[PDB]
Amino acid sequence: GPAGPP
Amino acid sequence: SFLTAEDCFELGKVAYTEADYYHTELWMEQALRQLDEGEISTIDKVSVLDYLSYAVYQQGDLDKALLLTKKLLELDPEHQRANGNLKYFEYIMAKELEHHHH
Ligand SMILES: [Mg+2]
Repeated sequence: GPAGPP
Repeated sequence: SFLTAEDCFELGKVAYTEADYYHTELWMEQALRQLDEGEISTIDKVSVLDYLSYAVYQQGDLDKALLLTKKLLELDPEHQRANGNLKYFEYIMAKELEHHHH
């Protein structure tokens, strides 16, 4: 699954 | 009193941290629009697109999220998460086309 900034 | 591109980006990060992904998009795109009009500023587009692509994904706009990830990867080909995001989107897209071939 996609990962955004923390 | 008014908002610089830096301000817009900071407001976009406030929106993002509250999972306001539409407002994230509005502020981040406004940051980019101020840059494109020749506003002098020190923010980096790579970071802007990182938030923006994730926010657009949250809205279910997969095509536009992919677009933005590719724009990020043109500016920073190293970028670890964008590279992972790209692989994800390409996987999904490869799956769609696999389905239509069956
Ligand atoms: Mg909170």
